[PDB]
Amino acid sequence: KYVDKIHIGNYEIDAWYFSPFPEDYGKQPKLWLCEYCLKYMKYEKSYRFHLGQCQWRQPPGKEIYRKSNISVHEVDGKDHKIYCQNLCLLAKLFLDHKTLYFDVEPFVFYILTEVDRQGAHIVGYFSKEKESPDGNNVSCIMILPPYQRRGYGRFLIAFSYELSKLESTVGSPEKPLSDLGKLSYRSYWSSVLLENLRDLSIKDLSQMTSITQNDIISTLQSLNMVKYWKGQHVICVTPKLVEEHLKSAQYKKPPITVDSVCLKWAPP
Ligand SMILES: CCOc1cc(C)c(F)c(C(=O)NNS(=O)(=O)c2ccc3ccccc3c2)c1
Ligand code: NA
Ligand SMILES: [Zn+2]
Repeated sequence: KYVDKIHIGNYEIDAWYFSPFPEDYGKQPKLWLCEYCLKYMKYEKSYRFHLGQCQWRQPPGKEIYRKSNISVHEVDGKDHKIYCQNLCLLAKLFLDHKTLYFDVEPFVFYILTEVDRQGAHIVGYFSKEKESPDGNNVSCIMILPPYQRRGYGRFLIAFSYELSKLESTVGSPEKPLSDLGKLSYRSYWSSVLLENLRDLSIKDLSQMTSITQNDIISTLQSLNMVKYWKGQHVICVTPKLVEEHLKSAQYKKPPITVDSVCLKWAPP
């Protein structure tokens, strides 16, 4: 018997996938998680006692982004091992393709929280290899189900590319993506490229956005905005066609924007 339901914060959430919590935790009807320190517990009574004792009201690590009540904490897997392992166990309940939960030292974790009077409430995260040979600027990215399709995933994707810009590099998420992640990345790439084309070579868009040339090219192909000439992809778009694409409803929702001015981060 696996964990099939969690209580975290004020949410009850059904599991989507197997996550390797210890056997005696999976057997329980529900797993109870402290939303601040991510300790998982077997019983409502141990949960209620913990909530009166726990002094955490936000993730550990350094707050590298704060604008209004939106916050991002950077958490080193080597500095906060247990927390990052519990985060990976939580994430695995909603990610099919995540395979690493306990060897968290090679990773840095970026925790998105929404803050109110009581504390900073976890929304989602992405992990990232301290050293990525493959040029991946995201390893795994997960938004908890009650926050999905509400702009938080768009914020986290945009945030991962802001880090890449500061690192003077391009990057791409590690594959395979979840289905929602796949849809979200394609819409993000489209929105960014169309906006830049409205206001360039493929190499130019790559340096401006930190999106890889491959991801630009596949996105421009899906939009039918590229020609091919003697082995080279070439941007082929009229300023009117760009506007028409931005009209589509899928870009109508107002984003939670990443304000470069509020990002407190120096590249390693
Ligand atoms: C278990 C998987 O967890 C995830 C993972 C990722 C990467 C997600 F993005 C999400 C999510 O919740 N996506 N929906 S979104 O944030 O509203 C959104 C995202 C991109 C947009 C681009 C352009 C215009 C609007 C957009 C809205 C959930
Ligand atoms: Na649910
Ligand atoms: Zn706690």
